[PDB]
Amino acid sequence: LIYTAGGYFRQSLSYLEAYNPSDGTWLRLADLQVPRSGLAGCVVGGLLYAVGGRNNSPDGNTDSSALDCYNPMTNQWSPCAPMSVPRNRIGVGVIDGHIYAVGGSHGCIHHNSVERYEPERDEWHLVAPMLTRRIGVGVAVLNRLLYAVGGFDGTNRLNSAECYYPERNEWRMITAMNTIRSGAGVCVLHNCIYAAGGYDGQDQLNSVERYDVATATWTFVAPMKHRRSALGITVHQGRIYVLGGYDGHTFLDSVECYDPDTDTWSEVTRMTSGRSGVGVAVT
Amino acid sequence: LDEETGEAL
Repeated sequence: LIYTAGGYFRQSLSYLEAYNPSDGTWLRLADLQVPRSGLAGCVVGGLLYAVGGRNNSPDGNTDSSALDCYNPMTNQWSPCAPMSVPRNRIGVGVIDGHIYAVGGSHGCIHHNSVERYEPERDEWHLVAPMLTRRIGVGVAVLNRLLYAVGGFDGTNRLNSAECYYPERNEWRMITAMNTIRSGAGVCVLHNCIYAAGGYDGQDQLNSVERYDVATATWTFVAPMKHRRSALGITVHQGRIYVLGGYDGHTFLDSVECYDPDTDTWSEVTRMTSGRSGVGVAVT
Repeated sequence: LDEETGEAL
């Protein structure tokens, strides 16, 4: 199932919900410990992790360095060791069962820093920083390489992307996307990095493009039906799902599904309520 | 509001 964690609607949320794309059902599960929006989710060894974000509430706006683990057969959250710094609007990738925490903000500070989490040893350790300061960065894993895509450095919204080589611990800039995208949804489908939606400093976007490593080229595909940034994204059974986000006026509960063989999007459900900035993953 | 995420500033 497609799990959605945290998010934001009037305040940061503790929601944990699961969508089943064959029966159209939604399942409510254990509330997050601390409310969170601007976080990212990943699944490592079946379990579900929530990384970074912040608690934007009527009484505070605390950037989070927390990492927390949800077990789908115990329905329980348990805290894991925190990161070195708070990471609001973070991006995460999983290479070889390790969690890479990328970018994000703490207050005014936009991080280029990156750190790796070891689930068998409950430790965080820094790795090499990015070339660029990125918040709202989209992360993907392709051929056990890590891609940081788009985002916001504090001044400019970014179409650039850079690649992290784990066995060399270095970052190389690559071909920039066609579109500037901060808070896009970024994932891997077929063997292309997909970049869906986002914000460019003027408008939310409904366009979608994908990166092919072999040719080092970005090419557009069918646009979503609804402009959105700060969306959740995941691929379930060779199809792309995008969840919620903000269209500049509304918090979307729209869930669109992209079929790569017809290059078609279509709305497959509504979340229980519109929200932005969730973390998403599948298990 | 943040133009990108919608959150209150």
